[PDB]
Amino acid sequence: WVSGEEFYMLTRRVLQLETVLEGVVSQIDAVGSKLKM
Amino acid sequence: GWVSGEEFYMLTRRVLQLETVLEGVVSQIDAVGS
Amino acid sequence: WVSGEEFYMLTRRVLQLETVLEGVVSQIDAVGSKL
Repeated sequence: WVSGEEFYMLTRRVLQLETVLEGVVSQIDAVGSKLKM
Repeated sequence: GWVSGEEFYMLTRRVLQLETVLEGVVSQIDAVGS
Repeated sequence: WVSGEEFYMLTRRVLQLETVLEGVVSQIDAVGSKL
């Protein structure tokens, strides 16, 4: 009962979310360090 | 193959919640900078 | 069309984003608690 249109859409979305989250892990590691001052 | 549209619905929800939380953390981080 | 295995693979990718995310939340919440 599940089309390839929606499944593929969702996998693209998930992939974009992955790359965004790479950037964000970068920012949070940036912020955490240098949080000693 | 095994589809289970209800299952896909659950995953969609999960993705929406995850996007929401993500929005939230981008927020809290961006603010945290001094 | 259909999935089976493909759906599993996607769910594992989402599960991994969820976990990374939760790590980030722990972190930013700790820093937030350091005020």
